[PDB]
Amino acid sequence: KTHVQLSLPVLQVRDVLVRGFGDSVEEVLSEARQHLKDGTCGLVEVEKGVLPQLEQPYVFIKRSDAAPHGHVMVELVAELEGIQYGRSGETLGVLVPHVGEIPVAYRKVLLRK
Repeated sequence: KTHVQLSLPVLQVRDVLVRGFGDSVEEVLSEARQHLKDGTCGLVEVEKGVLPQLEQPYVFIKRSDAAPHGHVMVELVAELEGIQYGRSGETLGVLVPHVGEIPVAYRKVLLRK
């Protein structure tokens, strides 16, 4: 399937134990895709002061379209030192590994895989 319905646990930035997916744009996109498939991927909603508390490169989910079954269609865009690898719509949040942190909410998405 080109798209997969996922329910992503929304984590508070100060709860996150593993604050990024790796050390290169290509690695963080790879790892993010693996964690999304394995159901071990959390989402942090971006606000003032959130991104400096996470590790670069960042992986964003961005709205790719204007929402089947409540699931917003999203794709992955990485960012390293102010350069993004990908072009998409509005940021829904930054992806991080989920290692058992208690979420505050769930974000239903349709991931272009």
